[PDB]
Amino acid sequence: MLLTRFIKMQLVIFLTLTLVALVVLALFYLRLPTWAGLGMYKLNADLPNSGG
Amino acid sequence: GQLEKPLATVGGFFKMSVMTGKALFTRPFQWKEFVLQSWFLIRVAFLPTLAVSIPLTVLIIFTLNILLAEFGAADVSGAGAALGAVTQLGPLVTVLVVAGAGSTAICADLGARTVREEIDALEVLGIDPIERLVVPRVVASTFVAFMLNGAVITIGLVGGFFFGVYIQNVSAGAYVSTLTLLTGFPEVLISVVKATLFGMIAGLVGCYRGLTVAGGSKGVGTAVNETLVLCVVALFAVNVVLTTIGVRFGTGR
Amino acid sequence: VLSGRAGLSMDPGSKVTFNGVPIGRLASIDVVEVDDNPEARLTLDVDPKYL
Amino acid sequence: RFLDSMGHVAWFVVQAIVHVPHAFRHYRRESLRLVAEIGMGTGAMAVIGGTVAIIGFVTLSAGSLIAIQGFASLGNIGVEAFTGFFAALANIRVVAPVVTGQALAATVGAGATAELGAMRISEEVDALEVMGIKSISYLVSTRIMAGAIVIIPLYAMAILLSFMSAQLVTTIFYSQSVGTYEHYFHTFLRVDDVMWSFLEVIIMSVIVMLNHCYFGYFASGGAVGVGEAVGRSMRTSLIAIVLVVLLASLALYGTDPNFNLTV
Repeated sequence: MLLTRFIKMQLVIFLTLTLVALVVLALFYLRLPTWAGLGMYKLNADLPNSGG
Repeated sequence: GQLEKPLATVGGFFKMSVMTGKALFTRPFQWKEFVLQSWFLIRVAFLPTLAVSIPLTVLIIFTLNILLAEFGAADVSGAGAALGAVTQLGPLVTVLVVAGAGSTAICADLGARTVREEIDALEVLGIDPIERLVVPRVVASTFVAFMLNGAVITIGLVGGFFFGVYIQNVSAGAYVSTLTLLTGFPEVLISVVKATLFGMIAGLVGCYRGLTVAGGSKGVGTAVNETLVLCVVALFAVNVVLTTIGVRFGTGR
Repeated sequence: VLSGRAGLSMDPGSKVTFNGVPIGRLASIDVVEVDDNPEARLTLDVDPKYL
Repeated sequence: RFLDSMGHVAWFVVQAIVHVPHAFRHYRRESLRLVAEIGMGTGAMAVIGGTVAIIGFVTLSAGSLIAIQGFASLGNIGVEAFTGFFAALANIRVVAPVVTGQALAATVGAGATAELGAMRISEEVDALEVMGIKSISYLVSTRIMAGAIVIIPLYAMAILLSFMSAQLVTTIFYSQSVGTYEHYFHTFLRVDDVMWSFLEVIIMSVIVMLNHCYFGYFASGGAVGVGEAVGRSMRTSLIAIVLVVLLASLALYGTDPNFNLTV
């Protein structure tokens, strides 16, 4: 049923656009690895006062 | 050849607009049709205009107030409250509630006239549709857009004042005394120009798409959808251009 | 919190801090007559984790 | 009357929601076709890119407006290095969700209203009901599933293009250094705001699709009534989008503004 291969072409080009947009937004604009903590280690500090 | 296809419709629209201007400046004006179309657009795009303008200006004022309160400068909020509302919120709400309501209504009405052969009935009687129909509709679109832009700016400023004072506990005197800090005659003038151009372009696009409807069983709906999309795109582009021109003059500089 | 004067640029929503970190916010400010002298009274809403 | 109309629309939305699993199981090829049609447009608007191109143009325009006016005002005051900080909070909080919602409303919702009105007038809904098919499940639930699948890529592209337009206008036309813009952008932008904005856009898209499917499904009056249905649906969609964004922003940041500059 269906599978006219033009709807398929629209679907695949839309999926390519989806993946490109999602990866670019996640990496170069939102910095998801930085927000989650990928490639980073935790370090603590004790202060007499916050200093803002 | 690929560009030549939309260029034909572009040329049809431009020639129709030129003929509309010629009929406006040469042939006698249709006061009755202008009044009828003005009242029609007012009744079709007034309540949605307020219902979109009030929550949007409340949202903008809330965001500005919280960001400035964290910034520390919560007394200059009214400045921003004016600066957006006069130059962007007014004309953009005008764009939305004119293209969505009035332009689509004009396109649907003229498409209904076309599919019922009323345009051909006028044309075989020797009458010219461009003078009897398009000119009053474009003038009414411009007039209603002007008035609606004024009302949107006023309602937005008042609602922002009330929300900020009675909800976010900002000082009222700081709101009313900082409104003119960044907004003056250039801002209201460019807002008026934006509203007039938006209304004129929306009326022209609606009339042109209504006159060239394809009939069938989905032709009128397709024409209305294309009218709406074209109006949104064109009005956003014109808003960008006019915003650049307006900030070139500036109250602050 | 009672004080001689509230201080300028002190309005409801001002941060209350402990050791420099916010722990709450200022709710309201009022003028209270203590021994025939007006003083400022501040009401603070504080998260009970830090109490 | 008024209560009766509210009950009719409530019944329509309930029936459309409860048939989503039925549509998902029974109709997969139809859902894929509708996903392709919504993503890449239909008719004469599909040749230019469809919904993607319209969304991109409108979001680029909105980002350009933000950057333009923002940089002008801050340069007049003097504190113009905050533009990257000002643009991001302008896009995420207010501008990008509402603008993407209106463009999505226009394109996808008007197309859905026109399609369902044409089906209603052409007696295709009657043909489906005669052949023992739940018309609401086949049409409206499939539209809702396609919209839910397609909204996240669309809003991701919208956010990406708005950010790109603001940055390009600020750092090319206004010749601001890219380092300062990127610092003030990535320092004062929280991914939590973007996640909540995505949730707002998903809810708004579901509501918009429901409203437009309601207006197109119960169309009447031949080909003439379809355009009037499109106009009414557009007005309702504008109101609903603005209301949804306002309520979500009021709920999220009512107590914690989620932004720190001073001590």
